[PDB]
Amino acid sequence: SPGIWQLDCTHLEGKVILVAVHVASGYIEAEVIPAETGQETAYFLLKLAGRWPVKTVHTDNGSNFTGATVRAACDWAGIKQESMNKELKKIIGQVRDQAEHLKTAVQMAVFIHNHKRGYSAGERIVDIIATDIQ
Amino acid sequence: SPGIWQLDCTHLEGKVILVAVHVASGYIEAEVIPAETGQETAYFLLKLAGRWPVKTVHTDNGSNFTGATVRAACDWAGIKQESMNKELKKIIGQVRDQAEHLKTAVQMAVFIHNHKRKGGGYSAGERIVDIIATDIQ
Amino acid sequence: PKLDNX
Amino acid sequence: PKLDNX
Ligand SMILES: [Cl-]
Ligand SMILES: [Cl-]
Repeated sequence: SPGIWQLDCTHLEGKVILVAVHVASGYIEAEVIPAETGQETAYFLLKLAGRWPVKTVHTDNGSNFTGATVRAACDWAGIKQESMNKELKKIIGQVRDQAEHLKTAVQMAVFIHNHKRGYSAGERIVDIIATDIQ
Repeated sequence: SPGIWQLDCTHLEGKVILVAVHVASGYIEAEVIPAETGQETAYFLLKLAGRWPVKTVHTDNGSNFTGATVRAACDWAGIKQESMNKELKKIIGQVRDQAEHLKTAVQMAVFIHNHKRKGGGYSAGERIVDIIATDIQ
Repeated sequence: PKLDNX
Repeated sequence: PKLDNX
């Protein structure tokens, strides 16, 4: 379904990366965050929710979901609560030497991931959601 | 034209917000960044470029663009180098007391802005997907 | 007491 | 000397 995302965490260099995958397309949004906390997770989700039509997020249900802040953001945004780390890490390691900071390498990897082509993930997600709009 | 974004800056509470507007749709991506520097601008652009098919960004051509870093991101990403600042600020001021941190109010405001339905009107979020989908197929 | 904190 | 710095 077009509204369903899966949110996982992954770790590299002592840092936390959140990875949101649009399940129908394989499109990702990922960022380094300072700590795997409810607050930073809720911020990342609120951002995602403003950019795509996110109806359900499947998470790992761990410590950063037991408190208030993710649930407050999902409530506000109208999101219901309920491979990829490996591929992203692979891409990250291919570009890693190009950037000083891990966060830059992560976004290069997201760019690669989403634009690599006979559609890319970025094309898939817009075609899936546009088809949904009717 | 589906690839064309406009990047501006706007300021509130002593903090810097970058606003990228997809010109054809009015969809926005915006975030508080810690300083209006080439590096933070280039990071914000590289993020945007990974999420949408960004062909051309129009910027204000100020200080954070005269250096190396934005140009390096744009080259890499294959990007060629408001009422909206005012609207976004208006929305931010309506949600501002709901959040302790400005950055949260910004992302609520982006959500509001992008999902608001101005009628069977479309939201900015639906407009951008429909414009890019049409361009792809 | 706010969305993100308290 | 990197994309984001130096
Ligand atoms: Cl997580
Ligand atoms: Cl700027």
